[PDB]
Amino acid sequence: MKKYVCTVCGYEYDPAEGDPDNGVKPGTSFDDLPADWVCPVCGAPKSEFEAA
Ligand SMILES: [Fe+3]
Repeated sequence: MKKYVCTVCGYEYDPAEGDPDNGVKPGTSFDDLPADWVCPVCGAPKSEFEAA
């Protein structure tokens, strides 16, 4: 349940919540996000998130 933060905009990916609108059910770890998933608030890539 390790949270990751977007270093572009500050959105925090929370595995307990997932990201339903992008096809990511609650409980999905950051490491298991789809290869094309991007920050839902700003569009930044996963390579620009850091552990938070
Ligand atoms: Fe972002």
